[PDB]
Amino acid sequence: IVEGSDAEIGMSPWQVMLFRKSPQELLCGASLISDRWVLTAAHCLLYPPWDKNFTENDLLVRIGKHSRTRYERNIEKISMLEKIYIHPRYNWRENLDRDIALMKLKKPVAFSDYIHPVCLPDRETAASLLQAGYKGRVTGWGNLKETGQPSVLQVVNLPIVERPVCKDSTRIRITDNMFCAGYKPDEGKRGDACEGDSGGPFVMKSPFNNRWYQMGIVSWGEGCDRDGKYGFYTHVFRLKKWIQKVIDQF
Amino acid sequence: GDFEEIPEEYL
Amino acid sequence: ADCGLRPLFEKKSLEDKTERELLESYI
Ligand SMILES: COc1cc(C(=O)N2C[C@H](C)OC[C@@H]2CCO)cc2nc(N[C@H](CF)c3cccc(Cl)c3)oc12
Ligand SMILES: *[C@@H]1O[C@H](CO)[C@@H](O)[C@H](O)[C@H]1NC(C)=O
Repeated sequence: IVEGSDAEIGMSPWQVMLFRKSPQELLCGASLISDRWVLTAAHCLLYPPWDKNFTENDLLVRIGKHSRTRYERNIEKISMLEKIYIHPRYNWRENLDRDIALMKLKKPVAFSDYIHPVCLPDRETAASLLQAGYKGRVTGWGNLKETGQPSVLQVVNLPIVERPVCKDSTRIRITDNMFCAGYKPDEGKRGDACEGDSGGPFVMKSPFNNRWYQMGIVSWGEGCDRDGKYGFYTHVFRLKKWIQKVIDQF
Repeated sequence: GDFEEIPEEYL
Repeated sequence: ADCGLRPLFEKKSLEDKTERELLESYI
């Protein structure tokens, strides 16, 4: 996260770290959506341009974290993956459309002060909150600038951007399964996700029921925190039928 | 060398 | 049922340092 701040303790108890076993590195962010399901970006797991095609055994889920590198004994919980499910129509070739995956954990994770799921939006949530100017929150242990890594979880609040602005910022074809967020150059504030924040959550606090909803998944950006560029997020609500399908079947 | 070793049971 | 309510925040009626920024943006 560029131009964010250190998370408060327990601020994002749905934050998950995808941790590569060998080498030991941060693979991506993710989110906890129940006691056995973790949501992330497909491209965290499968991105043949960059000979990424992790399997379940390659990664751990680390939940309850704050420190990036430290083993937070009695706080984090480390979970093994039972199975990864990548959206079958994930478009890694063109534009990361449907950049979403689910991971089932071998065992349910115990909730604690530090570990707790985020909600997924329903249509009404989406339709209320996913409005240009409405800010969400992105969190991650990714780089602090494009070109360095944080001691702890970083947080940044970023406004959703009007779709034509998103589209005009890039040559890539933006789909209805994406939205973008970030400040405009005129806007003076900054912030973005950056390498290793992929797969983590863009969340919004519903003013109707005071719950956090994960509205987006950190997907991609052209660099980090560049003027006139925006972060692109998977539209969770648009893909929730697939989510529900997977969770319902498996 | 960045990350503190995980308890061996998780690997 | 309990999703999206944080033990150290919503569950205790404590706000974090910037969530007001979000609420203020839900104009
Ligand atoms: C394969 O995953 C990616 C790809 C790219 C890329 O360069 N792309 C993807 C594009 C479709 O098409 C353009 C180009 C194609 C390169 O293979 C950029 C990426 N940025 C990230 N994540 C970083 C955080 F870790 C990020 C940075 C700022 C904002 C956000 Cl929301 C996220 O993942 C990226
Ligand atoms: C990813 O790995 C699985 C098993 O390793 C394989 O069946 C699949 O074809 C692979 N996909 C790639 C390299 O794109």
